[PDB]
Amino acid sequence: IPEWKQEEVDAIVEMIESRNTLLERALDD
Amino acid sequence: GVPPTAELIKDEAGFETGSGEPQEDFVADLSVDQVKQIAEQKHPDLLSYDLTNAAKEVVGTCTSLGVTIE
RNA sequence: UCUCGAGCCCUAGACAGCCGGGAGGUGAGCUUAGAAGCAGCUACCCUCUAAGAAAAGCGUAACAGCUUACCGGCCGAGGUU
Repeated sequence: IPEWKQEEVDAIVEMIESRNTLLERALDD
Repeated sequence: GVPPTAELIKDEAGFETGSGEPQEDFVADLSVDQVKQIAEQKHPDLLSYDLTNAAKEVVGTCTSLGVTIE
């Protein structure tokens, strides 16, 4: 449950709002 | 194209050679204004979008030569 | 080769392999006729960014060139100490 993997997703969900797994992760949100 | 940073500094710095030990031996100084100009001579040689970042790069060789800022 | 134990990593994809990226200021400064990761000395900073050293090992007269770091992909279950 690395913190950076958690921070990444948020950073991504932040751009979508305004690693493939992390993208799918951010998208699923 | 445009000449290298190291040299551009040695011009407005008023000196020629750096110090045997960077930051540990201050050779010259540079007003932020002066640095704003150097960052204008290398607009192409740098990846930075804003002029701010362009300075960070330029202001990356200075302190590592004894080129203090004011 | 068999058996028992401890720590850490892992399907938010581990370990290995293969493919792709390994970038700009800038060939850092100094030394030097020259030295551009890689003779020596000192420093070892910041942009772009998903990464990418002021460079870990060869390589060069010096470049070039070849890989490590680091990131991404394919793969898919244990792996490592």
